[PDB]
Amino acid sequence: TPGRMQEKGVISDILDWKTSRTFFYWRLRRLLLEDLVKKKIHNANPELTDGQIQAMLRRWFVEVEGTVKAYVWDNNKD
Amino acid sequence: RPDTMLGVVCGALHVADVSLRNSVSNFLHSLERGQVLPAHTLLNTVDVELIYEGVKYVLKVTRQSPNSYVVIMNGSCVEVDVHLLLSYDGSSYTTYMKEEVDRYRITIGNKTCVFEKEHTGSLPRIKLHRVFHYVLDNLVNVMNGYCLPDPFFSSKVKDWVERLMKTLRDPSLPLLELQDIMTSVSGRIPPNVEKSIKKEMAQYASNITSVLCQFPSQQIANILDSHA
Repeated sequence: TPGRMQEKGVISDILDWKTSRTFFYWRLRRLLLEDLVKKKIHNANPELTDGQIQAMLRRWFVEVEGTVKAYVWDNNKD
Repeated sequence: RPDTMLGVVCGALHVADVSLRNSVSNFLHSLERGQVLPAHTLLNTVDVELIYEGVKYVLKVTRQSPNSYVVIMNGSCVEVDVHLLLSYDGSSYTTYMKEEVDRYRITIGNKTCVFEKEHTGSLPRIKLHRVFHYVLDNLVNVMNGYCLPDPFFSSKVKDWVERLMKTLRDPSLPLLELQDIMTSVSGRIPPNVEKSIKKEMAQYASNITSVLCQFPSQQIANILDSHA
């Protein structure tokens, strides 16, 4: 079942079909933005791995928007 | 029983402290009630004239920093800080305040001393990481709009500012702050990141006093980045 699947970590969450459109919309547009900025970063310094870049972008977010707002990252819209 | 000049101190800052916070609360009257009170009413300076044994004590009291209160004898500066908690030269004390119409009545524990309100001097009552942080924060706190007790400031900031600029050029800052912080969060620690931080603070330390020593920023961040 999905409960077990999610708990074991090969997928990130269980959704409900009805709110799937809005959810996936907002997430994807920002997923895309993230890719674009990371491309800029990699161009800026080839040595960083994509992974380190991931962390770095989150860190820059937490830096700019505040430690209080980390959780926001998991809010698609904001 | 107490010592007179301590008396003047705990006096000056009791009336002052009470008045300063009250002045804030008087502001809050005016602010809810729409009255545009003149700035001055927030009352840093408090003028105490207190004659003990013939000599009047002439004073002002100005709050100097959120911790710090300055007792000013004829334009002198002695700095204490509070929260009643008292911080003095060598010890922590307990003070109580009885106010009258025209007399000022201080009890310091089980001890009483009484002064009437109806000469000229100063008190001597007186590492790079804290000298820096402390002095810098104090001046920007000054310059956020707190105020200033006396003329000496125009001297004081000059010394203060050379300490800033000079200690800011001094490349022992990152070392002294990364020593001191990474020592005070020494536990809860993952040793990959600890052997990284402790090695590289150590040979920032080895490379301090070099003409060309800079922090290895990208390096610490990258290590954090892979195991993050």
